[PDB]
Amino acid sequence: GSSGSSGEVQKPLHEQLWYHGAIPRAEVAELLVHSGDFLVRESQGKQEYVLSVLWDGLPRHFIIQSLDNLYRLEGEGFPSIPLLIDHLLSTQQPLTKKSGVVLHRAVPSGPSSG
Repeated sequence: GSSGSSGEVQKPLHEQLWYHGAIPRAEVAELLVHSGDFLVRESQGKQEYVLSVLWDGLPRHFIIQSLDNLYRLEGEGFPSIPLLIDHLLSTQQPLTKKSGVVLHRAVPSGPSSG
């Protein structure tokens, strides 16, 4: 029974734990070990994030949401990615109708982004 709890919802994105930064697609599966491990990464120099999450022994890659000035994945949108994560993580909501991934575990990387 010895691990941290979840948290950091109301923190900025720049003080998350799962926000690794600019990482390649291969590094994902080196970091994720548990079905439910996720991180958020940046693309190949595009201002566009990707959610990278291990499900059924396969590190899925979904571009982070963006509609307006929000992020929306199942239901409504939120002003921050980390705010949306919590309302997925505590609810176990499916990331897409096409793979039924749900958030469980957050790979820590520390707060020092790049």
